[PDB]
Amino acid sequence: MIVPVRCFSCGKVVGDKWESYLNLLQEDELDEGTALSRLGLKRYCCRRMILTHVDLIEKFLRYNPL
Amino acid sequence: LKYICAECSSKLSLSRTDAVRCKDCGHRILLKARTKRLVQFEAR
Amino acid sequence: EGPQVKIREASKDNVDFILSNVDLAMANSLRRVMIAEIPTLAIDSVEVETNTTVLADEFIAHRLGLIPLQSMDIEQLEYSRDCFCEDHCDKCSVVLTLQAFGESESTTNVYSKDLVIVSNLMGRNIGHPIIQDKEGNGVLICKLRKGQELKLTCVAKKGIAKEHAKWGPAAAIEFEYDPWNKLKHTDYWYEQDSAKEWPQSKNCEYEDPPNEGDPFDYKAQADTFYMNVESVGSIPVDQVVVRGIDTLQKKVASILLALTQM
Amino acid sequence: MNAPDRFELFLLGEGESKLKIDPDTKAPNAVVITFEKEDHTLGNLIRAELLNDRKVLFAAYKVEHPFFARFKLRIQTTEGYDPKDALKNACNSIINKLGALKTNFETEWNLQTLA
Ligand SMILES: [Zn+2]
Ligand SMILES: [Zn+2]
Ligand SMILES: [Zn+2]
Repeated sequence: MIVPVRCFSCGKVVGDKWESYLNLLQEDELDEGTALSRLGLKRYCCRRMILTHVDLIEKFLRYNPL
Repeated sequence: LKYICAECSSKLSLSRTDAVRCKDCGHRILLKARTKRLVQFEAR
Repeated sequence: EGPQVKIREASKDNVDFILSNVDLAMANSLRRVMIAEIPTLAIDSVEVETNTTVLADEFIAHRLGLIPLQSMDIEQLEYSRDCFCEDHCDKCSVVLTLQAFGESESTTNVYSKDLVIVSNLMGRNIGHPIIQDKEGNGVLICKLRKGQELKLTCVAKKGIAKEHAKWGPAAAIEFEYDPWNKLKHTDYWYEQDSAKEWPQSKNCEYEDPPNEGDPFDYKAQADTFYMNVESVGSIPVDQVVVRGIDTLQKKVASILLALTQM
Repeated sequence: MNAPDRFELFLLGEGESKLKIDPDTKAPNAVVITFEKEDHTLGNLIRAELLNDRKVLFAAYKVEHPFFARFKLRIQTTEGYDPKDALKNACNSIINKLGALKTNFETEWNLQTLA
């Protein structure tokens, strides 16, 4: 699944931030709590979704349909 | 274009017995070709 | 004149300010109007010409429905509702179109910056999906590999936040009054000390400490509120505050004219 | 099949008014009003400012059931002074106060935008 659009609690758009939050952890070697802080999500209702969302979409995507 | 059968995009256009085992594939399960008809949704 | 206002700080996306010489119902109703009643534009109905992807169709619909849209000029057009036309004229709606292809060997993403305006835009600044980051991509929709196709026809309409959270600009709100609890509208659960066991408000220093020993100022009354508005970005924040005050007064004037006409 | 959707949540009375003007029979000069397609975001404001006015004697609103977007409001006041006049005075006060607020806000917003 993708990241959600739009945090359920608050409403701020999330989903632009996903691959950014990834490459904050790939090459920048950064601690993730500070990564979300530097990403700029200071309330925590927004913060839970990026921190807990799992990405099943690529595990789906590694089939070969049609 | 009426049937799929496989990972191949073999548009069989089947009437009867035109190698349901499609030529580029091997399959014999014959999946069935999502429509061209226009569909409606509702993004409420 | 009346209800004075003081700006603490401002940005592209959030307003933080002080509101005085006002009553509690006034402030709270402003809050609720501002969270529920602002008209805007959002994508509403969608026609799948062709889907192939893993991702499911009503996901594509629902996740479409949540992309914020440019709505400066929202007042220029009118509701589909009230419109003289039928079936989405240019003077009540706008049309969106998406195209995707599994081109590369790698997975290809479909960002919001790919859907394009099609119909007559008639020179009013409407509908362009907001790009908040500095890397061009909008918000992610869907991923594809090498054979999947999307062909989407989309229609946006007016809508307001009351019947769906699509049409919200609000996205968050903050609210605070009497940070020192001088009005005694609460008392603190505790086990040793209220003062030690609770963190001080950030807005404490804006008012003096309660002077420690003076009797209970019973005749006083709540004032001097503390707001922080933070829009999603479909519309600038000054616009959302001013439009909320405008639509609240429009509501009240409507009830007044209804009464006079009765 | 006949369960209502959110169209009836705020769309004003279809083949219907916006409000009823029904006289109470239990106290002198009392009238109940039934607004509909509205809720607390209105009602609390009108009740509070009308109570802030001094000539009235009673003002309270309730919503019946959160399944329905209607709510009631009861006003009584001393003699001579009409409750409908009280309500229209209250609405005038509201429009004038928050128009002032709006003005004030654009002034300070333009000021805060540097230069
Ligand atoms: Zn949130
Ligand atoms: Zn095959
Ligand atoms: Zn129209």
